[PDB]
Amino acid sequence: QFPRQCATVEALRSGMCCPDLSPVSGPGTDRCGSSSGRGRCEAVTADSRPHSPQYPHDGRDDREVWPLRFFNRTCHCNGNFSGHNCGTCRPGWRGAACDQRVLIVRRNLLDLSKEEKNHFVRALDMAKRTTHPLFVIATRRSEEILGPDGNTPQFENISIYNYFVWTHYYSVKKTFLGVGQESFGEVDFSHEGPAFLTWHRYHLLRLEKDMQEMLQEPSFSLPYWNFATGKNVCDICTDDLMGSRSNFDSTLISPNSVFSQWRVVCDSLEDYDTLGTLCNSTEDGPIRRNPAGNVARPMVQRLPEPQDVAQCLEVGLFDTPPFYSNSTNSFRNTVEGYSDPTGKYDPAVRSLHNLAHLFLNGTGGQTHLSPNDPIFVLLHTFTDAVFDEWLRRYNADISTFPLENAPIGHNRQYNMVPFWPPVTNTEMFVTAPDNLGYTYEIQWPSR
Ligand SMILES: *[C@@H]1O[C@H](CO[C@@H]2O[C@@H](C)[C@@H](O)[C@@H](O)[C@@H]2O)[C@@H](O[C@@H]2O[C@H](CO)[C@@H](O[C@@H]3O[C@H](CO[C@H]4O[C@H](CO)[C@@H](O)[C@H](O)[C@@H]4O)[C@@H](O)[C@H](O[C@H]4O[C@H](CO)[C@@H](O)[C@H](O)[C@@H]4O)[C@@H]3O)[C@H](O)[C@H]2NC(C)=O)[C@H](O)[C@H]1NC(C)=O
Ligand SMILES: *[C@@H]1O[C@H](CO)[C@@H](O[C@@H]2O[C@H](CO)[C@@H](O)[C@H](O)[C@H]2NC(C)=O)[C@H](O)[C@H]1NC(C)=O
Ligand SMILES: *[C@@H]1O[C@H](CO)[C@@H](O[C@@H]2O[C@H](CO)[C@@H](O)[C@H](O)[C@H]2NC(C)=O)[C@H](O)[C@H]1NC(C)=O
Ligand SMILES: *[C@@H]1O[C@H](CO)[C@@H](O)[C@H](O)[C@H]1NC(C)=O
Ligand SMILES: N[C@@H](Cc1ccc(O)cc1O)C(=O)O
Ligand SMILES: [Zn+2]
Ligand SMILES: [Zn+2]
Ligand SMILES: [Zn+2]
Ligand SMILES: [Zn+2]
Repeated sequence: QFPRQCATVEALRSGMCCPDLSPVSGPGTDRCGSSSGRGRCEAVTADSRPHSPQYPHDGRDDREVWPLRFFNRTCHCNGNFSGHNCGTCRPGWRGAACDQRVLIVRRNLLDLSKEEKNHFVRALDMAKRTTHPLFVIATRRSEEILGPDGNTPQFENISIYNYFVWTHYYSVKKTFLGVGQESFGEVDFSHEGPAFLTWHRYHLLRLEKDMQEMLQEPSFSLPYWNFATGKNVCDICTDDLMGSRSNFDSTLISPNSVFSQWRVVCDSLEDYDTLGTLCNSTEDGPIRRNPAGNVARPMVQRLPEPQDVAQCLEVGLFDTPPFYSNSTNSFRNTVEGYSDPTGKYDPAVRSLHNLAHLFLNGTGGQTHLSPNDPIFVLLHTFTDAVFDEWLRRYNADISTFPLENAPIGHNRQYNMVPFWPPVTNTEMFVTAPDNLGYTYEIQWPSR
């Protein structure tokens, strides 16, 4: 989750993650591109405000007041610069001066030409096989991060797409208990609470940027899946897109799709929750997908209706107390899918984003594994298009987004876990076209 440069004994010892940009005069002489004016090494801001109660709750979780368990100094960039060392630009800008506005367009995957479709799944496949040039992922919790001999950082290289999967797993994993310790309350830094929409927003942005980097195609954009069709099939589960059903195993992907070759990460909950370890970069086993195949829950075998999208955009409050999966008249809880499309919570309703996950009846539905099915990307670009439309209709009314007593990870000014450099929910609560340099090509149901 940290730059390779910072995953060292010395940098953890200093508490400082401020890598050089262009260290012409030797190591440490252009931290954060300070010698060119691009940024400065400064103290991290981290939300201190209180969260909703948990019984029991030790507070030993390395995700509290993120990222303070590891670093308390990052790069703060000036102007429209950013990046872990301020070597790149804020979203929406390009150039060595970061002064050319760029605007990329995210579109319906089904609206793409045959050429762009092939470019997408090949780009996706590439990002699955290519080492992240920048981030490395911890395989051990903080108290063991430096190894048995105390001089060996427990960090692994990981692929671009697997990093996208890893960050999501880390945000939802259970707090370790240990030996003799009671069952700690279950927590979720990226779902069941207001930060769900902004966490996943940044999640996508980080993948888009990493893939534009990988391809050296600055305008590359992630497309989206309109799952609000009422359909009983998955209309992008074809061999020229996300993969059709295997004729040999009806829960596998057709061997004629590259995605049948993908192998998953983070599928060892039993190992982690007992050995005390974290998901690592070693893959094991294929994607399972079985659209409309959940015969035990008939509600989970059709997709959301088109009016479900239009109706949830009528919920005027962004979120409501207790800012959880049981909130009512909360647009966040509606689009996430624990309340019905009108606003009304019911513990039996599964709608919209949650409905779309369960529909797949496979790897795409398990909360710790779901990004391993690449349909995740396009399910979430769609979800984010709904978020972006809400932000527009209601001028980004951030007021009902709680500053405190939200579930842990979800306070308005929390640094979304485990993204780097630190980045608060507030920074994602903006219309995308003007403030984040992307927009959606989408028409909304007009009822
Ligand atoms: C920002 O981070 C700085 C770096 O700290 C690391 O990174 C952060 C993010 C965390 O991961 C942190 O745990 C990492 O260590 C941080 O500076 C560091 O602050 C710590 C905590 O105070 C310092 O450790 C303490 O040092 C004192 C005094 O130094 C003694 O040096 C020798 C060595 O033994 C002694 O013989 C002398 O008596 C010196 O006086 C120790 O008294 C103290 O030990 C006691 O406390 C610890 C827990 O803190 C217990 O385990 C012990 O048993 C003792 O009860 C600490 O070890 C550390 O030196 C310091 N490092 C540097 C490089 O400055 C900084 O404070 C953070 N800034 C902010 C604003 O929060
Ligand atoms: C996919 O759906 C199937 C069938 O709808 C699920 O397996 C059933 O789960 C129920 C409830 O837990 C069990 O009592 C049944 O024994 C299971 N049926 C069969 C035929 O095995 C399955 O868990 C779903 N998988 C995912 C990943 O969503
Ligand atoms: C939503 O779920 C929360 C969290 O479980 C519920 O809060 C509980 O409330 C009861 C009585 O009000 C307390 O005894 C529990 O200790 C609470 N749990 C926690 C974790 O704090 C709440 O009841 C639900 N809210 C609604 C509106 O139904
Ligand atoms: C990680 O990758 C970089 C380049 O991508 C390489 O220089 C380095 O040796 C790799 N690190 C490890 C720990 O294998
Ligand atoms: N766990 C949610 C749905 C869900 C949400 C997020 C996810 O990654 C996977 C999921 O399956 C439910 O059953 O209502
Ligand atoms: Zn706490
Ligand atoms: Zn600054
Ligand atoms: Zn998620
Ligand atoms: Zn999701």
